Amino acid sequence: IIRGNQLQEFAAMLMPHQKATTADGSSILDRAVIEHNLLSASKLYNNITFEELGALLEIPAAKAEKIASQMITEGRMNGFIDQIDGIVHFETREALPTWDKQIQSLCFQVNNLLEKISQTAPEWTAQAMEAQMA
Amino acid sequence: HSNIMDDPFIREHIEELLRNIRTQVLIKLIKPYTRIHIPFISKELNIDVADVESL
Amino acid sequence: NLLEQFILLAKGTSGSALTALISQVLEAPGVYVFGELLELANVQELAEGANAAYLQLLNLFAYGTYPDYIANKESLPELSTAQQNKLKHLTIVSLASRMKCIPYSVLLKDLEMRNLRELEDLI
Amino acid sequence: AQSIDEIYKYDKKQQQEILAAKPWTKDHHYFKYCKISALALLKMVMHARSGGNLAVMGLMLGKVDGETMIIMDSFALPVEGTETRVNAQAAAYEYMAAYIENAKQVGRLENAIGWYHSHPGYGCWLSGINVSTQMLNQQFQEPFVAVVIDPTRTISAGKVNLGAFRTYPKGYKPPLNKIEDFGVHCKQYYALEVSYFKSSLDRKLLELLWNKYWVNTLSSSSLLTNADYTTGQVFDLSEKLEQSEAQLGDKLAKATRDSCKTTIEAIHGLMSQVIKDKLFNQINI
Amino acid sequence: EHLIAQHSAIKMLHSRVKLILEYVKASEAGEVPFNHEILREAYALCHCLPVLSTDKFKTDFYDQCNDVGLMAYLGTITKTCNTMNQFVNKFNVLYDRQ
Repeated sequence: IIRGNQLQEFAAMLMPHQKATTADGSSILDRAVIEHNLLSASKLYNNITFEELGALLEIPAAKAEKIASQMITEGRMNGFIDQIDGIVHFETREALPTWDKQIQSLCFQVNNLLEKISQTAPEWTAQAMEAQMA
Repeated sequence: HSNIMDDPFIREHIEELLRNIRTQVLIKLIKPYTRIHIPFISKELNIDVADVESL
Repeated sequence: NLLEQFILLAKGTSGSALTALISQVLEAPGVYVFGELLELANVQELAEGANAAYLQLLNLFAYGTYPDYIANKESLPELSTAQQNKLKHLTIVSLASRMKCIPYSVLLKDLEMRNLRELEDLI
Repeated sequence: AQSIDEIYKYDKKQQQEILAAKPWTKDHHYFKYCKISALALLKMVMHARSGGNLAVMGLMLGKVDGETMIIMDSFALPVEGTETRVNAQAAAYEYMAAYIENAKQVGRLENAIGWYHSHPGYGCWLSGINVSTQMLNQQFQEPFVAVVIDPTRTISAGKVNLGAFRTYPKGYKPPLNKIEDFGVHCKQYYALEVSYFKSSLDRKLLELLWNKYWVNTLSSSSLLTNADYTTGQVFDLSEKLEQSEAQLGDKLAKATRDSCKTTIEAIHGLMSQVIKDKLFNQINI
Repeated sequence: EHLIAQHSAIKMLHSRVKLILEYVKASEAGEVPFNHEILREAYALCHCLPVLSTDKFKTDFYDQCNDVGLMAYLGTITKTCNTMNQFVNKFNVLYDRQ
């Protein structure tokens, strides 16, 4: 997520036509950065309310929802909007596939740990495998 | 107002328009929502609540 | 993969320079496991003397959590923003180690945050 | 052992008896099962992929048991076919005449049982010329079967894609989903149900050389990857049961077998899930 | 066969875990010069269990169990229907009364 403070220098070197606003007071740079921040927050959040989504995007409460709904209906991001609760949902994990992924990660961790042990003390690993097989 | 919708061929068929385009705008607007306020749709579509409900 | 470069130049220094190096290690981003450095004799010898506070701080950053730096906050040297953020990150890691679904209330209470937005920014 | 060591024991008395009886002459819908060995399957796949987009083909060795055609070996004919047509002009015939004798010398007692042929990129079916050749081979060599393998589709989809077919004799007078999968001659032949088998030593060395995919099985988690396949089997089984009860007024036995197979695979998936839960979720409280 | 296939993989997992446990036990007292990195990774591996012990998972798991149980019940009913059909057929061909 790109805060505006690190973009003041970037806005200075932009060519003038790239610095034009969009008839609402916000230029091109701090609309592309808004969309980028919202897309990147879609990856860090399972869901987020409108007030909180606008808190970290500096867009007060409503244009946050407008931009979030605009990034959808175009395929640019996944998720739906419950306007009654004022919540944008990005991605839901269906428990069992998450269980599969976590089991696979655990097995990969086991394999990596065994590889590290073998590469650290190869003689001990060989003698331990020999003792285990018996 | 006095240029296109004066002959009985466009003036008669304009009522079908402003309804197909409204329908398309409504379809695009409610695509990312799972629950949406009817007054919100009325504000977006510029028509009142009763017309939004009928549409 | 950055603690070794500090250990290489930390093997001869002792005294105030060693404590300054420890503070720099706790300040440097990307360092979250201060175990190999803690095993050095120079760091372990800091218990006797007026530099035991730095050894206590290193032990806190290696095994302790942020609430542990609540009762003895004044005794230990004041931590900068980077050191406090690192300690909060380590507290989050410790919480995630024992539970895979951490409530916001637990994080707010342990990290001493009064705002949900700032807690989420820290996470 | 012993019972699972069967199918590889070849006897000549039974073969002679079924070849002299010729029971297929009366019942044209005789053969319904094609039991192919693992070696034949592997050789067929490698030969089909070796030709790339050019069609290649060869012979088969095997036998007949009841209403089942058993394939135990595969050939490799020296045919130089085009990208859509294989001919076997003069070298394939002498090669297959010599190979049978050479195999007789070493101990291969199985005789010719059919021909396999590659369809590089056009599914598995019998075209007009395939139907003509297979029906000629059946009319003069009565125990026969035509197998077609798609190499490119097998490689792309990651699954073995081959089929076994037998043609009806000329003059066999007796919906819309059988016209795109097969050719215009789809009513001139029928597809045998294809099943694969392996031996005790083959599975022994296969399980012995299974040391890198344990992670895949420990998180395979069927009942989600095969959910669509399972519900397809179920709604086909409902129609099978409807046909069986219409017959009631043995189709019911076949419907029961299919239901048992689907249910057994579902319970196998549940057993895998239970084992995984015991392994990974009942530890550390 | 299915349980033997599962056994072949659980044996490999058990072998790897036992090797890691033996390395930890050896590095504990005096056997092998311990690595801080490997010990920390082993601690993380231990902290990785239980895998998905949430209440949401415990509901989907019983959903799957009940779905497979219903399928098993229907398959059992089908098998019993076939068996009773065979029994009725033999009873009719033995006790045939007109």
